[PDB]
Amino acid sequence: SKRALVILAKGAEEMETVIPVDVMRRAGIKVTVAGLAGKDPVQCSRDVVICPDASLEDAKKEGPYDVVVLPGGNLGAQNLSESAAVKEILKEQENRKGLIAAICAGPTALLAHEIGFGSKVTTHPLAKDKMMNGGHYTYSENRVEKDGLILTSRGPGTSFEFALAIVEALNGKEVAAQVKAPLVLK
Amino acid sequence: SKRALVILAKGAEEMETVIPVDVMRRAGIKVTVAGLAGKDPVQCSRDVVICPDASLEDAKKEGPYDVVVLPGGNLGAQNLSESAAVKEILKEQENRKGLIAAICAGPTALLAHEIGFGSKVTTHPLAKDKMMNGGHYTYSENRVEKDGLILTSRGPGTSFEFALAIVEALNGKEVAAQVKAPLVLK
Repeated sequence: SKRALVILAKGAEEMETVIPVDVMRRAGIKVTVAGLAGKDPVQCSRDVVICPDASLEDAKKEGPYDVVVLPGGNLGAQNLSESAAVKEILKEQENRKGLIAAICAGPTALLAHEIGFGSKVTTHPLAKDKMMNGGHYTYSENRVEKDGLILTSRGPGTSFEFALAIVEALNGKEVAAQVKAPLVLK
Repeated sequence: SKRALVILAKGAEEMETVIPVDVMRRAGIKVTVAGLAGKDPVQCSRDVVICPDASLEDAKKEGPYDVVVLPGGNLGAQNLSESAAVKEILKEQENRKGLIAAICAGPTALLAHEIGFGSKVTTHPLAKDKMMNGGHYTYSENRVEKDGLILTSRGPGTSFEFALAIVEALNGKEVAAQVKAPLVLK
């Protein structure tokens, strides 16, 4: 019965969007794919076009959520970083001690909105310098990093591990294992 | 300068659709996401809604393609299997000695359209019995199987390997390696 908000902006990495949405839904999580710009289709980084379930405006009214998920993609992450709406959502989630998950360049939106300073985090290797500007976080090379309520991951190739980490945090290890088996992961 | 046709039907596994599209585009392949039913958005197996680049009807007119890709998802694969349009596309691709790639339950569409009989193939473990009805193929447990112009794979967790195998077949090992590195795969 847990709920997840996935914030989808133009230029988001489509694999880092779809893998967590899919895997979370396999885990019985109620996932809302929310369009940052509105209800209209979103053109992702490699031109896959995804239709969000709702606008971020409407999705927020149906909160709170057990996890707020920020996909990567440099341009997508930048759009998340410049959004006042995202700032408010993340600050509220932080204030209520709710999980926040971000992957690849996604964690740089946490920096932009001053979220989770003092946490151990990882990012895509190419996003490290951006994330570490000011030394507000401690960097990790782990494929998935979880420091309390801040969960981060590195890239498309860590998206399954990232998604399963979210499932484990919300529904437990048993459910994560059950969901993992049919995926045919290495 | 290679070209790929990805046939997207209702109930397709969205991860097995997006990962190959994304990875192939990273490799400089011109990818066309073609909607089986038309130009309208496609509701995938876990409710991700993707807008195709064009209808399959229009996409065919812009052929031939260096690879025809069939995503999995049981209901998606069934829709592919029941389509006369898909039958024609696959038979033409086979006749011109062009690559055909299918993942998870996707290969069962090859069976339905009598494509590549005598080939070594793999599928999702749960799709094996369906695929092997009549013993027209030889089964493999390899995560990716390639027997000449028939390339198959097992599931969401083998989608990156599947995609990179397609890249290697079209653009070579060097390009595949270059595309792989930034993905942060295990």
